Amino acid sequence: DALKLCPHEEFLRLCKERAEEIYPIKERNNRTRLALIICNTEFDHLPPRNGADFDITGMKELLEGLDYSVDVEENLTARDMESALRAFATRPEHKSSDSTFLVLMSHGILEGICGTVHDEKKPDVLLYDTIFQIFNNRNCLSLKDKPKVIIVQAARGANRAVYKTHVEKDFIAFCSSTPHNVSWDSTMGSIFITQLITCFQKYSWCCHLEEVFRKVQQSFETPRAKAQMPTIERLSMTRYFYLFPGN
Amino acid sequence: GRPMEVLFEAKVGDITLKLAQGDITQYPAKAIVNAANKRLEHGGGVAYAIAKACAGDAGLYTEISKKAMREQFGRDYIDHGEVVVTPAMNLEERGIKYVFHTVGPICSGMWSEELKEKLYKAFLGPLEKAEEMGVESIAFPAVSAGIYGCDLEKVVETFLEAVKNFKGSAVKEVALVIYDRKSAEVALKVFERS
Ligand SMILES: N=C1O[C@@H]2[C@H](O)[C@@H](COP(=O)(O)OP(=O)(O)OC[C@H]3O[C@@H](n4cnc5c(N)ncnc54)[C@H](O)[C@@H]3O)O[C@@H]2N1CCC[C@@H](N)C=O
Repeated sequence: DALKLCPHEEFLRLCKERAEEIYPIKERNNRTRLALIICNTEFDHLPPRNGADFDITGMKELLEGLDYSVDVEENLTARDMESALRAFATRPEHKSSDSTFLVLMSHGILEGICGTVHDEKKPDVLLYDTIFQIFNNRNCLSLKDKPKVIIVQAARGANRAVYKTHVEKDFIAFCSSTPHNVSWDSTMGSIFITQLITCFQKYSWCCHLEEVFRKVQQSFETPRAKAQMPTIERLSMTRYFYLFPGN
Repeated sequence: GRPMEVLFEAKVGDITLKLAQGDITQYPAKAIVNAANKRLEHGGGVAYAIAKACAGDAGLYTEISKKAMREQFGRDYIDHGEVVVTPAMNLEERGIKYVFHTVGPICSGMWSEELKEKLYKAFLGPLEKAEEMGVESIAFPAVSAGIYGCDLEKVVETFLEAVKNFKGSAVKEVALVIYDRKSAEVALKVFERS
């Protein structure tokens, strides 16, 4: 089970015939794609997220297979999560990139994602609005007009003047809020990350990003799984994002 | 019920230590130990067997166990050495009053001094809990020797070390219960070396 690649002659064809409808791909020789994974597995005041180590490795190798250089940050407070995202936003390799992936995995509440020291009486929450503000068109010019994909696994149960339409552009968020119920089966981790990787491996060669996310959602379109249905949120993409694996 | 066969009996201090072959859900001890995970989610292994025998539905005993864990520790998870106590419910008819939930480490075929200390605390914890409550008899499964993949001989050796180092006057009987016959023969060899 590996990433299926798109032939190069189809990569040049789709980039030429549907140029106005797809995000442009930087030439591979001068392209330095960057991705970031922030994953909190152990918490001071919350249950551990077992299986997260398999989700980190799976997502890292998937993104590297899509020609992304992946920084991995683990077990960060909400303050340090924000600092890591701001630092990632200022990286110069983004100027030589066409896109970016952010993968955030932790416990969550409605308004944001939890840091390692979170507790309901002393919260440690990175607000979702802060994430999009850090990478918007005003604050991150190197990724302006470029697709910014935010994969969020924020397990619920941690707590017992529209300037946005103009600046927040080319985002898409794919979110799973399922309470952490990973089995204590070594061959896999969370079902959401497993299905996400499988659909990328099977469909990235022929489908754009939103179609890949719909394939993941389809795998949850069954009575036993529909309550855990991942959702597409804060969509602001102006074109289709074809990954063109291998190109 | 099914046959409970004592394969070894000896005195460690005033404590009578036994090795038995059979089903721990049928062993006549006031407390039986569950090889749980840190969340008390009894979804497989001896944990599922104990949970279904206690409540008829393993999912129900999981919720009962999670309520007890929060009451006794103020949080929804435990670490190696900590013990959550739950009523044995349907197992009372076999003389069992409590289930002591302990959590061993995940070796996955490896062995180290770090893994041994975690398993040692998971064996000593229930013994100290029994002493604290005045529970006179306690039975153990081979914690971590199944799904968590710790070597059975090292598990039994670590269990014996916890029993020998345990100091208590209330605990009079300790038992290790092995289900399958082949693993019980392996445990008996370890018992006789020590
Ligand atoms: N959700 C869960 O909660 C538990 C823990 O997470 C974990 C701990 O594993 P453990 O510490 O190695 O203990 P085990 O039960 O595996 O074995 C312990 C030993 O007792 C034996 N034995 C089994 N029956 C009986 C019985 N009636 N009487 C007496 N002896 C019995 C076994 O033969 C073995 O020798 O497993 C559980 N589990 C499933 C997760 C696996 C799944 N996700 C796929 O991977």
